[PDB]
Amino acid sequence: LTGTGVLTESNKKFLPFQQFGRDIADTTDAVRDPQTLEILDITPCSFGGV
Amino acid sequence: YFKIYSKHTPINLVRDLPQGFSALEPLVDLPIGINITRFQTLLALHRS
Ligand SMILES: *[C@@H]1O[C@H](CO)[C@@H](O)[C@H](O)[C@H]1NC(C)=O
Repeated sequence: LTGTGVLTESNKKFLPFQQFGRDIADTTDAVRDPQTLEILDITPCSFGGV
Repeated sequence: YFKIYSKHTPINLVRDLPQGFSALEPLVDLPIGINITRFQTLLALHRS
C-alpha cells in the first residue's frame, strides 16, 4: 500500500481481524504495521491554496 | 476460501431465537479450494 502522509498514534479500537481503515474517498485512513501489530493513523500532509 | 464468521451471545431464553442484532466477527479463512454442495452437522451421544 503506497501513499504519503503523517503517521501518528491512534486511539481507534481496531478489532483483531481488522487490518486497515478506509474513508469515503476509498483512501487508507489507518493502517496496522507488520512486525509491531500496532495501529497507526494516517493523516494527509498539510496543503492549501496560496 | 472458506470464510467463517462467529459471535458468542450469552442468552437466557428457552426455545426460540432471541430477537436482536449482533454482528458476526470472522474467525479464520481457509484456503480449501474445493467443491462443496452438501453439509452435515456432527453431534455427540450420551451413554450411561
Ligand atoms: C514478525 O511478524 C509477525 C506477524 O506476521 C509478528 O507476530 C512478529 O512479532 C514479528 N516479529 C518481529 C521480530 O518483529
